[PDB]
Parts: sequence; structure tokens; C-alpha cells
Amino acid sequence: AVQKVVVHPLVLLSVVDHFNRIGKVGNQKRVVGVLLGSWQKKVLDVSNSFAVPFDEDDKDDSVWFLDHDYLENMYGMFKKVNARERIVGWYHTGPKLHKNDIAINELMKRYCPNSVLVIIDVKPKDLGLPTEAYISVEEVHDDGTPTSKTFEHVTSEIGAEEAEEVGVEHLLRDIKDTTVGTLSQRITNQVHGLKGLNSKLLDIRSYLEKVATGKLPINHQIIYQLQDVFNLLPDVSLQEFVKAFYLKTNDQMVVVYLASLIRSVVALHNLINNKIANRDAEKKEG
Amino acid sequence: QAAELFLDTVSTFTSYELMDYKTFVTYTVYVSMIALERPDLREKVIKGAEILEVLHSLPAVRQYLFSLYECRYSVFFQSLAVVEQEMKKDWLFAPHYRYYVREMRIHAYSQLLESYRSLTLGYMAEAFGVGVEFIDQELSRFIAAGRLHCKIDKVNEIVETNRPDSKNWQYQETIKKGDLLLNRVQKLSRVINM
Amino acid sequence: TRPANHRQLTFEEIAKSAKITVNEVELLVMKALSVGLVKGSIDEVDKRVHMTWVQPRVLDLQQIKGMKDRLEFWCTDVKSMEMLVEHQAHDILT
Amino acid sequence: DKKFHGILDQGEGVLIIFDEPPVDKTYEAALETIQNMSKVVDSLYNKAKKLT
Amino acid sequence: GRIKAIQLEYSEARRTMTNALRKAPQHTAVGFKQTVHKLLIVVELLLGEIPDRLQFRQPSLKRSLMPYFLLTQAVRTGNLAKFNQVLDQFGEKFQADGTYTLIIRLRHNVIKTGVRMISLSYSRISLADIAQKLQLDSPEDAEFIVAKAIRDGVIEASINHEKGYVQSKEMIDIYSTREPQLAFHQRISFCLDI
Amino acid sequence: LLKLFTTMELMRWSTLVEDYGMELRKGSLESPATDVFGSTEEGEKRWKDLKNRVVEHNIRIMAKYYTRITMKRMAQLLDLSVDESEAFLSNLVVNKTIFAKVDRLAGIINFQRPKDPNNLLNDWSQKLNSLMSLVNKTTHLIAKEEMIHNLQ
Amino acid sequence: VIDAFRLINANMMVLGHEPRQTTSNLGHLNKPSIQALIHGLNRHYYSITINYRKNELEQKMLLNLHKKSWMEGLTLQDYSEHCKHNESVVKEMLELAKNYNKAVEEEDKMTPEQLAIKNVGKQDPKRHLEEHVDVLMTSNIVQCLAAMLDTVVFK
Repeated sequence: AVQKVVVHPLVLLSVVDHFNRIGKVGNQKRVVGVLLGSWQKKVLDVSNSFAVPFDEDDKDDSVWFLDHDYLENMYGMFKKVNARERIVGWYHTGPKLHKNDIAINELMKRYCPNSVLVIIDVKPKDLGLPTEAYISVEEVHDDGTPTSKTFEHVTSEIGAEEAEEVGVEHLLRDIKDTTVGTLSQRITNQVHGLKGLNSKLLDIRSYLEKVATGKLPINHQIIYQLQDVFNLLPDVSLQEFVKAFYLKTNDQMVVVYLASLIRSVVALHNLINNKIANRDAEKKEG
Repeated sequence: QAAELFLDTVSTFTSYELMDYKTFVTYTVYVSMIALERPDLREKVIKGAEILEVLHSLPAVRQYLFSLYECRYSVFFQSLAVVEQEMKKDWLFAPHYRYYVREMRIHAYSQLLESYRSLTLGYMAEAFGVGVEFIDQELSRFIAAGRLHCKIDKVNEIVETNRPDSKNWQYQETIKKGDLLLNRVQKLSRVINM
Repeated sequence: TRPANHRQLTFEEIAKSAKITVNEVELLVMKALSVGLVKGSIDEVDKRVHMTWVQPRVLDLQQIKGMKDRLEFWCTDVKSMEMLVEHQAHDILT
Repeated sequence: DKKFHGILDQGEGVLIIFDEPPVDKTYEAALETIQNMSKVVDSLYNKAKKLT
Repeated sequence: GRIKAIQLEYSEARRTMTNALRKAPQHTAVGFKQTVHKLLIVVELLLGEIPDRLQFRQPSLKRSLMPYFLLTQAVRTGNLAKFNQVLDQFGEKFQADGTYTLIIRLRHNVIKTGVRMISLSYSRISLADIAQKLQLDSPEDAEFIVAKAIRDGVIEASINHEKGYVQSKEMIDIYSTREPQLAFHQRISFCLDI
Repeated sequence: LLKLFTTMELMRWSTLVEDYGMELRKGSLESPATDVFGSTEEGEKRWKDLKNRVVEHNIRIMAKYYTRITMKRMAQLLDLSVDESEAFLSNLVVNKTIFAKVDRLAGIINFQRPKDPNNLLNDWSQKLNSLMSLVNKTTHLIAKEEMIHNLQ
Repeated sequence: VIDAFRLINANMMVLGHEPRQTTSNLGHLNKPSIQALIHGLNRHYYSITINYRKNELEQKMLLNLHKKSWMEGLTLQDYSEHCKHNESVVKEMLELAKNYNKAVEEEDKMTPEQLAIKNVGKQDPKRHLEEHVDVLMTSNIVQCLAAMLDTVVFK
């Protein structure tokens, strides 16, 4: 299907504004709308979004309303302002992927035959990216239920347009990884990556709590992947692998050695260049 | 450097003021073998038209060069002894006359040991000049020096070759070269700022 | 059954457990690999068969508890390596 | 003559063949760079020793 | 530097002096340069590292270091008789400079260096032959020092007590080991320091 | 023809001939068989060529599933004498078709390229990438099940 | 660059009485742009100060979202290609370093301003050499560090 879905900052912001605009109830309620955007070379881009009215009682989650006329009427407005953008999917806060959001996609399947739903939290206090993009994929089997239809995840990242980036960076003026070198990498990928790995691993452990207190009767497939995960663990570091590592870890140190030595020489010449400067100035002065 | 420069000027020698051509070829042949490797000789001093003709007038030097290539090691030393005594007397070469003889010997040993794997020093004691204790004594000093990759087993009187990869030497010297430069930069630092 | 560390099934150790002669186990391993059901290589010098990936199967309720152990022993290892960088790299952060 | 990469074993008349991988580079470049800067630091001495 | 030198704290003795050398005045203080140099070369010799040959040729060190240059000739060569024959010749000047105490303890090093090179160049050398090359004066005691040299890490390979030959292990492929990284850390740490 | 696709078909030329001797004499129509193989000279050449292809298939397939195969057992699978097996192997190796280095002093021939330091480590890099992706996929499948039906 | 505006009445200018009745030193903080002043700035319309409202929920959901990655931290970046990049960069320092020698002798001459202007057409090894060194040290420090970090996270 689609390899990845890029979400522009404007759409991200128009969803936070939507929740606060209607979230006067306070306790809890999702918010659902319709996404707009365009894609090229099998890579989706989402730029604009508008709010579609949507209500649903909590009990017996098979009741909900989405205004088709509002979707059709408003899209006539957005089409006039910008013709390039056409409906591509829908969004909803829905932190936990509520169950009823598998027949809703059928409602929006009319306007976009291959639509994607992006769940974007409005109240994020976490470390991961707050944009999960799912696509509908169909396959019926004899294990789950006679009617089988499940979402498949597509990697999503926050994009940036030339005009939006100007505003986005102006709006922050709060913190930036200035001098983006060894300092940002040691923190933007190494430490953060470990944090994510732990959380995902902890997520797996939480599900495995079913061993004692069964929640679902062994999903079967989840176990299959977990078995493959363990086999894929790098082979014990005791064989010829250890020699290969040293022959490469040390090989990288020579370049570091050479780079440092060149750095010292240039640093020493720089001090000489400056030191002779003030000595010459002082000598002439007195 | 001399071998590369001299070999280029072998065919163009207008500087008769010093080292008349007859001696210039000898110098080019005396430093050519200590400088370049065997494949380079094949098309620089052996097949070379200019140099082969001059040697016809010099019987001693010609047998010295072709001895190494022809692998007549017995005549090599007898030729390397005369070059030994001549280099001492000759100016501009006496300062490193000892270095030339020792370095040429190593260049000859490695040439013979490269082909085989487990040749016996009894076989070397005849095909590389007389003496079984001399080859034992001479070989031992050179292995300790770090060159002449080979390792001697006395009780069975056999020398087995080894194949050190071209990284141990490369690393061993990148640290020794680095140390020399590193010391120099250190001494500059103390020179400035008292 | 074998832990991933050893996985050095010898030719004899396979024939005995399947009732084959030693001079025939070779066609068995290839048959398994041809279908795509196990992955590995065959070394007919020391008479060994390497295995690297046996197709996953079902684990009722006890091998899954053991799977929990391997995640606890692994989450705690990754946890330690996180604070190690965070503590010795306090200056390089934020 | 650097055509093969093996040795002859006179014990049983066998011609062992070796791979002999390349020099790998990235060390001559480092080695020459060290020596090139070796004289660059030399050029720095006369800029300071005989100047300041 | 000298206080640690006499108390077997050699490792820091060399580093302390060399730091004093580079911080010592260059143009003047020539008198004490000889004394600092003399002790450092003796301290290095005990440690085992070969002192640089550059400072045995300086104009102001040629004469002074001659009694100590000849010493390094015997220490570098594994033979023990040369060291003894060098001590009796210049023992007085060692007395005069108040450093003879440190030299009489070099007899162990003259064997350690020789055993290192002898085990480096040979692979299976008869036990009796070891004594002749090291001038041990007897084969019975050769085993212990050869045996003792193994404990400290001077040489690696073991010995065959019954047969009577000292064997050496083929120590190759040093690059893969982690030692090169350790050597690079030392240079890297200081180079990033300056 | 299906014998060249599935099961990797370690073929025995003895079995191939005995199971398919019809393609040389007669069959349902055998019209191409008489022309393709039934001739005296032109057809006979195609008999040797087929054996070469059948031997080529055995050698190539054994390469995928073998790290080191003794020379003697190689002949049995290929159905040729040891000397002939070397001759065919050399022909393939010299033409840059199958990688194989043979140590005829011990009758062992290994089909493994001497692992390079970067290739050994590069594969380790790819193992992590799949492992990391699977972990991400594993968790994302858990939410579809654990966090969907539980709430119900 | 927004500079929201509003119109001034023509009656006031006819009356001549200055509008906006300034009662605080708040509006006279931004110097009007000369380009805008050429047109009807403070003559046919007056600018109004523009500021912005920002909250942590907005900021944290934009700043901590724009440039982020999920798992790129523990990726070893094509180990075969990494050393090839090093070889090309280092080889450039071999020639770059040599030109550094030739760029030190001719320096420290009279009229350094003449020397300063003399570096306006030819590459200066003083800066070029440093640029390569900077990338070389960070690439390997990160690349090497991920090697040991991975070796403990995974088995």
C-alpha cells in the first residue's frame, strides 16, 4: 500500500485547536474529522484538516453519527480555495483506537477509496511520536471471527513545508539543538532510542501478563513473532565476531587519532597566530 | 628517491662534470636494487636498453645485478663483498656503506625465503654462501630486528616462514611515526609561554 | 529443544532421533531446507548441521511464561545501559 | 614476481595458494598526512621560535 | 625522579624525568642536562625500552654519555658477558656519578632482553644452546631463568622438561586484539588535551 | 520440468534416465523426442548436454546448502568419477559461475567466500534492523488485540 | 513579518489633530520600516503592535515533534560504506595538509589586510582542513559508540 504518511504541522495544530474548541465537557470524549492532502510515488502527505461533527454514546459502541452533507458541503469550500488537496483519510484523537473505528473507515471509503486514519493525541506527555497512521487491510480467517477486517500500520513522521517551517520555528524560539554535532546525536538518537526500546519492550511485557491472568486466549500470531524476535537476537559475542568488531572499532580509532592530531596542530598554530599579535602590539606600544 | 631520480636521468646525462657516465650507471645499479622491487627491475634496469649496453664494459657490476635476478646466491655475496670494500673508499657512500651491505643481505634472504615454506638452513648454508653457523647466526639477528619474516627451529634444523599481514607493520609504524610528530608538537607548546 | 547457543546438530545425533542411517541424513536436511521450514548450512567434514531458524510453533501456557523471563532479563539490561549513558553524558544532553 | 600469492612446500610437493587481501588504504593516507603535517609543525617552529 | 628510581618505581621514574627534561631550560643549564639525561637512560634500560639514539650525538652530550652509551650496547645485546666486560671498564665513572648502584641491577635486564629476542627469533631451541648464546655458563640454571622468564610474561610459550628444548608460540595477528585501541586512547587523550 | 523448480531436486542421473527413458524412443507422440534425442549425432550431443545441465543443477544446488563437501561424496551425488568431478568443477569455477575453493590434498572443497571483516559486521547490522522492526510490529499487533477486545 | 495595520480618518488630518492619543510607551517600540513609511504609514493608516500566544501543549506538541526519529539511534549506517567515507575524507587531508604548509610560509607578511583580501579567490586550508576534521571525529564517535551500545542492548 503506502510506505509512509507525512503529517504537516498545520494539521497537527488544527487537531489540538479542535479538541479545545469543543472539549468543554472536560471528562472525556474523542474528536473525529476529515483529513486532506496529496501523495506522490506512494508516499502520502497530509496538509489540511477540517472538523466533521461526530457524537457517540459510550455504552454499546455501535452507534455514531458523521455528517455526510457537512463533509460534502465543506469539501466544496476547500476545493475552491485549493484544488490540489483532495480527501485522503480521517483523523481522531482516540488514544486507544476505539473498536467502532473499523466501520467508520467504510463510511469514508467512499470519498477516498484507500483512506488512512491518523491518531494524534491532543494531550501528549510522553517520548514517542504522537501520530500513528493506520490503513485498512482485509483478510478473513477461521480463528478470530467470520468477519475479519483489521488495520495495518504505516510509518508516520512529521513533515515540513517551506512556508510552515518559517512559522513553526518562529513559534518555538524556545529550545533548539544548536551546534548539531556529537552533542545532538548522543541525545537525539542514542539516549532517546534506548528510552523507546525500553518502553516498547515494557509494552511486550505488559501483554505477557496474560500468562497468569488470561485476558485473551493466547493470540497465537503474537507468540509467533516473539519467537522470531528471540532467534534474531545477535549471536553471542564470543566467536570470530569479537575479532571482527575489534578490527573495525579500532580501525575507526585511527581516523579519530589522525583527526585529533590535525586538530591540535591547527589549534597550536592558532594560538601562535594570536600570541604573536599581542606581543607585536605590546612591543610597539612599549 | 635516488633510484627514481637517477633512473629517469639514465637516458639523459649531460652533467659530465661529476660522476662520468660509466660511474653513473654503477650508481644507478648500486641503488636500484636496494630501492625498488623485483617487478620494477624487469622493465627499468634489466630490459632497459640504455643500462644493459653500458654494463658490457663493466664485468664486475654486471654479474652483481644479474646474480640477484638469476638466483645464483653464491656469486651474489662474492660480488657484494667487492661492492662492500669499494663503497667504503668511494665518497658519498662510505657514511652508509655498512647500511648497504646489511640491507642488501636482508633483501636477498627475503627473496629466497618467499618462494618456499619449510626449507632447511642446511640447504641455505650451501646455496647462499658457505657456512651453517653463519646462516644461523646471521638469520637470528635479522629476525629479532623485526624484518626477514621467518622463525627458526634449531633441533630439527629447519626454518619455517610466516605471513604477517600488511597491517601489523602498518600499525606499528603509524604509532612510531605519530610519536615523532607528537613529541615535536609537545616541544613547541613548552617553547611558547615560557 | 536445543538452546540457540549450541545448535550444532551432528549427523549421528540426527539419524538416531529419526531412524535413518548416517549415509542418508543429508537428503533429509536438504528436504527440510528446500520446503523452507528450517534454515541453516551443512558441513560434511566434521559431520555437523547448523540450524539458524526453526519455524515458530505454538506454546501453550508455560513456554510463554518463560518468554516473560527472557524479557525481564532483557528489559533490565537495556535499562542499565540507558542510565549509564545518561549519567556519564550529563554535560552532553538537553 | 607477484603473479601468484602462494608458497611451495618441498615436503610433499604442494602449492599452497593464499588470498593476500589489499593494503586497505586509509593508512597510507593517514601515514602521509602525518608526515605532511610533520613538516607543517616544522614550519611552525620558525614562525615562533625565531619570531616571538 | 631519582627517588623513585632507586626504589624500583621505574614506571613513574621515566615519565617524571622526561617531563623535567622538556621543562628544563634549553639554551642554558647545560651542566644538569647531562645528569638528567644520564639517569633517564639508565632508568629506561632497567625498564627495558631502548633509549633514543638522537641524544648520544648532541655536541654537549657526546663525551658525557660515552660511559653510558657503551653500557646500552651490552644491554641491548642479550649477551651477558659484554655487560660484565663493560662494567669493569667504566665502573669508576659509575662510582663518580653516584649512579653505579642502579647499574649493578641491570644484570637481570641483560638476560630478559636476550631471552625475549632469543624466544622471538627461534621456535624450538635446545636448552643447552640457550646457555651458549646468553653466556649462562651452564645449562642446569638456564631452565629456571627461562622458566622464571615465563611467569612474568617476558615470553609466552612453554618448555619440554623431559626433551630439553624451549618452544615458542606463534604470536601473530596482533591487530585484532584490543591492545591497539589502548595505545590509541593514550595518544588520543593527550592530543585532545593540548 | 517441475523437477527444475521445487524441492531443490538433488537429482540422480540414474533415476532421471530410468524414469524418463521414453523421451528417447517413444511415448504419447514422442515427435520432438525422435528429433531432439532420437538422432544419431545431433540428438546424441543433446544427451551429453542434458547430463551437463543435470550435473550443473546438482552442483549449484549443493552449493547453496553446503559449506564444505568431501570430494568423494561429491562424485556420488554428481554421478561422475572423482577426476571427472574435478574437471567439471574447474570448468565452472574458471568461468566465474560457482564459487568454490578445493584443497585437493585433503579432498575437501568449501563453497564459502572468506568472510570479510565488514561483511561479518554488516550482516550483524541488518539483523538488528529486522529485530528492531519486528519489535515495533509486535507491539503494534498487541494493541490491535489486547487493547481492542479487552475494552469491547 | 506581519505588521497588522488600520486606517486613519481623513477628517483628523484635515483637522490636523494627531490620532491614537498615546498614553503609554508601548506602541513606539518598533521602528517603522522605511519602505512602509514611503507609503501611507502614519499618514493614511497606523500600525498596531502584534504579539503571539503560546502554550506548552501547543509548543510541546510542535517543538518536540518536528524533527524527531523513532529508532534511528541504534543503526550502524552501512558499516561497509562508513570506512569508504573515511578513506575519501582522509585522502583529501593528504593534499589539503600539503597546501597548509605552503599557506603558512607566505603568511605573516606585511599588510595583513592585503593578506586577508588575498584569500578571496583560492581555498584556504586553515578552514577547509578543520571542516573535514570536525565531520571525521563526530561520525566515528557516534558510529563507534553505537557499536558498544548495541552489543549490550541485544544479547
